Amino acid sequence: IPRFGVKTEQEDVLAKELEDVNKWGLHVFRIAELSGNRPLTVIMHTIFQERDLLKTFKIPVDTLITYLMTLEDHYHADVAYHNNIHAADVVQSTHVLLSTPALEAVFTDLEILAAIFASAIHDVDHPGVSNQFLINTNSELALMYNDSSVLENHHLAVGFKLLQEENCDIFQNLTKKQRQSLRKMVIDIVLATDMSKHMNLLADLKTMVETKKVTSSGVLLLDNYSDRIQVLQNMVHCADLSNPTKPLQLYRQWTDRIMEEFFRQGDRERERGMEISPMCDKHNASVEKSQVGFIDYIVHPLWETWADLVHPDAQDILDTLEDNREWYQSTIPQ
Amino acid sequence: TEQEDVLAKELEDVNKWGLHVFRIAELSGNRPLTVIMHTIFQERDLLKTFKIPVDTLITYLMTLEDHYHADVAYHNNIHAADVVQSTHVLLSTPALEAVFTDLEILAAIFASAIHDVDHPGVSNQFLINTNSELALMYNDSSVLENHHLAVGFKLLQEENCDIFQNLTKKQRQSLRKMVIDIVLATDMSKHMNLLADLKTMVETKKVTSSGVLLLDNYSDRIQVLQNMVHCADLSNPTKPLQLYRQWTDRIMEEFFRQGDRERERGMEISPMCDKHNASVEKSQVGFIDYIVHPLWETWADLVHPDAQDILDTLEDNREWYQSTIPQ
Amino acid sequence: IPRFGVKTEQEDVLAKELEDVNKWGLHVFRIAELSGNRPLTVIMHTIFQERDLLKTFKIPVDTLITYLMTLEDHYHADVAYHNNIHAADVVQSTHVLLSTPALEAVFTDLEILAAIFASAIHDVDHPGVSNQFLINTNSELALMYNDSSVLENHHLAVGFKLLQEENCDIFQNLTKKQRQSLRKMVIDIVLATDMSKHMNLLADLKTMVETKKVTSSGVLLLDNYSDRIQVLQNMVHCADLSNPTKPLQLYRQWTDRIMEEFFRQGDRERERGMEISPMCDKHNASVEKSQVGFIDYIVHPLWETWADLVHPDAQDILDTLEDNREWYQSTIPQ
Amino acid sequence: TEQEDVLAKELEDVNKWGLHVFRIAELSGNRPLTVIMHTIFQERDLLKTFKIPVDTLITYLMTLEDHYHADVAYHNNIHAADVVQSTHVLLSTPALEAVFTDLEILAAIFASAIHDVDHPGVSNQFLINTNSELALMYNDSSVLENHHLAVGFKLLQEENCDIFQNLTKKQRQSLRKMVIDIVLATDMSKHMNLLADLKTMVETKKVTSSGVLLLDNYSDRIQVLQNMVHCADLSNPTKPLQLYRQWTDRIMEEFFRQGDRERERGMEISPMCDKHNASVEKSQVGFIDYIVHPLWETWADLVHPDAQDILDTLEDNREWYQSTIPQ
Ligand SMILES: [O-][n+]1cccc(C[C@@H](c2ccc(OC(F)F)c(OC3CC3)c2)c2ncc(C(O)(C(F)(F)F)C(F)(F)F)s2)c1
Ligand SMILES: [O-][n+]1cccc(C[C@@H](c2ccc(OC(F)F)c(OC3CC3)c2)c2ncc(C(O)(C(F)(F)F)C(F)(F)F)s2)c1
Ligand SMILES: [O-][n+]1cccc(C[C@@H](c2ccc(OC(F)F)c(OC3CC3)c2)c2ncc(C(O)(C(F)(F)F)C(F)(F)F)s2)c1
Ligand SMILES: [O-][n+]1cccc(C[C@@H](c2ccc(OC(F)F)c(OC3CC3)c2)c2ncc(C(O)(C(F)(F)F)C(F)(F)F)s2)c1
Ligand SMILES: [Mg+2]
Ligand SMILES: [Mg+2]
Ligand SMILES: [Mg+2]
Ligand SMILES: [Mg+2]
Ligand SMILES: [Zn+2]
Ligand SMILES: [Zn+2]
Ligand SMILES: [Zn+2]
Ligand SMILES: [Zn+2]
Repeated sequence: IPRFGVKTEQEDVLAKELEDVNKWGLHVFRIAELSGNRPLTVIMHTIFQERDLLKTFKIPVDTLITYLMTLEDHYHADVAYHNNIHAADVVQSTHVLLSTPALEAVFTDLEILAAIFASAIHDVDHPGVSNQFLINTNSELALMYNDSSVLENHHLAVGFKLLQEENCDIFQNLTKKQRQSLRKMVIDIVLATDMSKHMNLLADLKTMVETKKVTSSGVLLLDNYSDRIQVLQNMVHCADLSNPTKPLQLYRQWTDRIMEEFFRQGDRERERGMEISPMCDKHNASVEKSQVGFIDYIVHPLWETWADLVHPDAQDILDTLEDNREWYQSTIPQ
Repeated sequence: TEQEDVLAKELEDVNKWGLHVFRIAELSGNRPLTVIMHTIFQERDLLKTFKIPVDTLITYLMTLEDHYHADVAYHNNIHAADVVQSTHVLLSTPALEAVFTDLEILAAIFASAIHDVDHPGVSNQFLINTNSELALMYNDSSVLENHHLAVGFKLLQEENCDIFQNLTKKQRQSLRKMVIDIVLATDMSKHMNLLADLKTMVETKKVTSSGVLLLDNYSDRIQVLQNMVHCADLSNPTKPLQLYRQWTDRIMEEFFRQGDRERERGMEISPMCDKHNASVEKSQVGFIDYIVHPLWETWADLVHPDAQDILDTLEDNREWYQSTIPQ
Repeated sequence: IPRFGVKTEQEDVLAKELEDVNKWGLHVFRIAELSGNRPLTVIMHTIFQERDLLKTFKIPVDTLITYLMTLEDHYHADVAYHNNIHAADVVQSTHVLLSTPALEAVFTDLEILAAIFASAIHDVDHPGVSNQFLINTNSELALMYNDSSVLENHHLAVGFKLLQEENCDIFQNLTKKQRQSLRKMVIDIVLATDMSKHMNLLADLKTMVETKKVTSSGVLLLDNYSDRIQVLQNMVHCADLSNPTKPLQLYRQWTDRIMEEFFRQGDRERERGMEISPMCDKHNASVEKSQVGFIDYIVHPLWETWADLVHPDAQDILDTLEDNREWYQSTIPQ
Repeated sequence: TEQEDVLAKELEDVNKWGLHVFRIAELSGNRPLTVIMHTIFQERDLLKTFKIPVDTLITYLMTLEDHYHADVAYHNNIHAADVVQSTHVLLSTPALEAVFTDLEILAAIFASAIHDVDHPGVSNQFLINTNSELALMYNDSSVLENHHLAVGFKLLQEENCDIFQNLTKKQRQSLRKMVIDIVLATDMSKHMNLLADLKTMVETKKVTSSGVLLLDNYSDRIQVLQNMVHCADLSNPTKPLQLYRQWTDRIMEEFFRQGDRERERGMEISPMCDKHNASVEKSQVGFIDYIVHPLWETWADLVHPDAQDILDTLEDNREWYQSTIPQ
């Protein structure tokens, strides 16, 4: 019943912040505070209303909100980076990428719903530790998933399982064919968020750029499921790795959070007498140098390629990335 | 190791009722369950007795502690540490000197450590009402309690975590049964009938030629251990007021958060979970009058009279809250 | 399965057999054969139609059939006794007991649905081995359910979980109120099928018969949930232990099956160097003596008490039981 | 006795392609996986090398065999015993002599033993289409294959079933990875790529000073092991005609049962699963021509001329079934 799916007297200020939902650089942390730590719920609701997804897929509003609160509730409040705010941020970022001029009218409502839903559940129930940590401790999770994309497989399973809780099935009115297509796309997208698949994804993105085709309109031509799903996988992957491309003020908050999470894993590994994972040793860390390297070897190569695919739609994003790259470089203790 | 001195000194009270469990949490860097459990195992020489390699014990303790939710106000690793330490004290009670075997002692302490592991901070009914996977798995029956048990045992399977690797098959079988029995008894839905048998036992109470309580059959020995851990789980109001108020603050925060969740979901708000219509003080007095005092009064009878100081503290605490009940 | 809209020869014969669905002693085995091993699906369907349960609870017919076949599919065809035929028999038996004159107009449609649904899923996915066998082998099932009513808890979990497969939620149209009540009653009933609960269950039944109340009609009076569910638990429990009360021809087929299942467990326990459970040693067995003891110590005491509760409705059932008891008795070799 | 000797006499062909596995199934009281595995373990001296207590091996084997479905026509304990035995023979081929370590041998054999455990007798697609809990768990990806691994590993935890209890952490970590890699490769959705990489290796075939195959990295090594088990899994058509025919009747019966289930549920009937419109003989020839022969031809190329007889038996059977095609 509430205007943003969540009760809030600061609804005025919250409403104002949400006006930037279509903009790169939304004040997601402010929205998290104003919504009473319900950024995923309010942002998803706003986006669904904005894209008219409730009517298009006959999703009852109470069901949508119940599912969103349930999903958000399963992101860990104690985890510094992989929590509901990161989830809300990836959802909103994907939302903007989907609206890029170069992709206008390219994707169907079902593909849009898939990319957005995938973004929302992509890190649900994340414990704050890597796949390797879960594997080396012989966790029940790694056992169930045979050490392959353990967390990613788990995020998907949880995201879908929650649809079964009371009044949570937001896809109850989709046909069997829509549900099967939606389910396959969502799975393909989330499994692509595993960094072990980064290089092959990027390689394929580049190949697409090299043989890039556009329709009579000025938009990208995507013929087969293979090319369509590949763009969606890279889009959500880009959103997941979009932190360095956001206004510095936001970027630095993300860096502080992921570092806090990395160090916590590092402390746990140390306690258990395990080899400390890269960048997880608070006693031997180089936050700034690590951000520069992160940009140079991962983020920039990816976004430069994405920028080429949708040229010149993402020039400003690429420019921000570079300005941010320099800032961290300039703060490296000599 | 500057603080390593404060922690060590603080731990000197591991045998005293009223340990500064919260200070220990901070000093140990939020590892009260691990530190306290380790101290007690060393103290009771449990590692040698059951040949538990030290590295295996600590790895399991950290693993168990890691599965308690840091974001939950009351049902976290601190509560777990508190219940273990309290069980440890109740075990050392005079009236039970040399009564229980080292395996029964291990069981009571182990059960205490894992009794609330992976608690989500919401009640069984909330899990049931939402059709949660946990409730579906356990058929809405002692949902969380069954889960705590399953998780506690399952974690023994992680790398270098099997602390019972050197127990015999017979020992494992007996330990497993006792633990299950003890933890399932922590379900408040078992409280009443649990208390009845505790009274009935105090009525026909018998003593050995040593002045120590006489426990024959499994049924009686397990019932005593069950109530012992149950008393430890409901020992908050018996601790010095200062610790007690911190526990009340914590449980109320947890309750209110559940109520906030129920409200935003359009669900009926659970008793005492509505922050807009609460009676914190009145609920504590009712909690003491109808549950905690009747329970501890009886335990104080069974182990008469080493628990006298505990019961007197309880009654003083009740009066204090009573005096704070709004007009 | 039909043709040109008319029944096939087999279907017609099956239909004729189902005419005895309201009678004690249905040829359930012939029905299993005639239905292509779908006794549970056909008997449940016949009963739902007969009691107008589809309209009452707005259960779409295709959803009911799909769920029934799915549920039946999860009973093990390789298990001699605890299979879909046993399930179908308990369902049909419960169905007959529900119609006893002494209980006319006593239970609500929801309570009737609960008793029948509970009967249908009460042994689903039964492995053919006892709880103790599962406990002694440290099976995953035993681990999950803490060695407590392991199989009974599993039967319920599976029965409910299957409602989540494609087009299987037969309760999709019930209100949350109806669903919570149905679920609680179903759970209470199935958990009551654990033999460990037999004695206390019988004690409470005797107690009820002592304080038994009636009305202007020879109908029983059940004031609260406690007495209503108690009667329902014992009813299904009686149905589960009704083999000895059936005509000898049927009773003997059940005895052969339970003995085969027992001996199979015994052989597995012997293979493994485990102590052979009571009556599971095919080399040291007393089939006749065991059936006599089964009747004297469990079955007769239970049905005698139930007969009292609904006197004289169960007179013929009791008489049949006693005749069968005498037959097995006279069969004991000296 | 008699049936005991007949069995022991049959087990003598354990190292030969064409073992009378069905006869062994009958003679052992439906314990083909257990007796054949144990025999092979003795034959390779695996109990000694890895210090596997015999009671633990027999207990695990019976347990694993117990988790294969007796009511499933093809994917049951007999198929598992067969794939195990076939892999055992393929491991002894001359071209591979002295190549694999004992752990890699164990991996290939263990993987073979558990590769289809708890198979329901229906395809991944059927499980996905019905929204089964299994498919939800594994995200519709290699659902059954992932499940077989999970169950095979989980069963080591039952009472006295951990046949790897004496392996070092290093051995366990390596064995686990290899087994996972091998079993996941048995998913037919990976056939094409597997055959491609195999052919590539056949073209860049690096022999050794002993004429045996040369495998540097873990990648080449596992690739051969994965393809070996895959070949074993798809070896029915290369066995003596009397065996091959029994396998065909079984897979057809399993396919038809799935088809009847799909039909009764109003689902599209899967390829070759419609008993009312089938071409058994025709389908076998197609299976040999597009998958089995292409795979074994490449394998024979890798171990040339080691599998010449196996390959010839295949072409032979192919012609038998072909001539069986009515017109
Ligand atoms: O697992 N995972 C999937 C998606 C995203 C993320 C967070 C994501 C990430 C997001 C924001 C980050 O910082 C900032 F943008 F907030 C950040 O900082 C660090 C790499 C140094 C990392 C990572 N991408 C690759 C990561 C690796 O550790 C790498 F070595 F490449 F750096 C990995 F996993 F590839 F080995 S971590 C983590
Ligand atoms: O479920 N559960 C099991 C063991 C312990 C606890 C916490 C335990 C508890 C612990 C410390 C408490 O306060 C303070 F001692 F810290 C406390 O305060 C409240 C009753 C008002 C409650 C409870 N025992 C019974 C509880 C009930 O909600 C009751 F209605 F009785 F109050 C219940 F569950 F019985 F209905 S809650 C909760
Ligand atoms: O576990 N379980 C629950 C419900 C029903 C059944 C089958 C059920 C049963 C059903 C038909 C039987 O025979 C015939 F009626 F088909 C039958 O024969 C045997 C007791 C010897 C037993 C049993 N009820 C109690 C059983 C016990 O093994 C007993 F010791 F009493 F015999 C038990 F479990 F009580 F120890 S088994 C089994
Ligand atoms: O799923 N699966 C994994 C491993 C082995 C098997 C049995 C295995 C198989 C084994 C023995 C068979 O017959 C006989 F050798 F026993 C047999 O007959 C059929 C192809 C028609 C099939 C299959 N391999 C590929 C199969 C396909 O259905 C194909 F379309 F190719 F025929 C699949 F899955 F590729 F689409 S089935 C099945
Ligand atoms: Mg992720
Ligand atoms: Mg608890
Ligand atoms: Mg049963
Ligand atoms: Mg397979
Ligand atoms: Zn992410
Ligand atoms: Zn507790
Ligand atoms: Zn039954
Ligand atoms: Zn196979």
